[PDB]
Amino acid sequence: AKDQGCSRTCESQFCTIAPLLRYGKYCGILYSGCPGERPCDALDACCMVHDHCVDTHNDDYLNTMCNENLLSCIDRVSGATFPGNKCNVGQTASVIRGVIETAVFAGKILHKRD
Ligand SMILES: CCCCCCCC(=O)O
Ligand SMILES: [Ca+2]
Repeated sequence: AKDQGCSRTCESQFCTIAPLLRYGKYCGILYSGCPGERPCDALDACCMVHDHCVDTHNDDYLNTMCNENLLSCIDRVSGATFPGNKCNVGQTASVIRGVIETAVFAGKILHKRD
């Protein structure tokens, strides 16, 4: 279904462990918000856009637009975070940023071949 297997809660788990990170309703691998769910802060909103971008490009998590847009978004994150956020915004963003940089390169390499 569409409204099953998704988050409606602002999480802040494994803040610095990339494969297990869950932040807001959207930030994390194979972790996303239910349709219509407002993101929890600016960083969560960046992830919301990214998750849908991948979804609408044949689940291509190496789509370079999706990933480059995420980096742009991450770099411009500001304002209040959600109450009860056990993570550090800047720290978590840097962890996401590191992984996405690698995704951008991986995407570029595989598309320079085709
Ligand atoms: C730190 C792992 C990277 C998480 C995937 C990118 C953010 C998202 O849109 O969920
Ligand atoms: Ca996600």
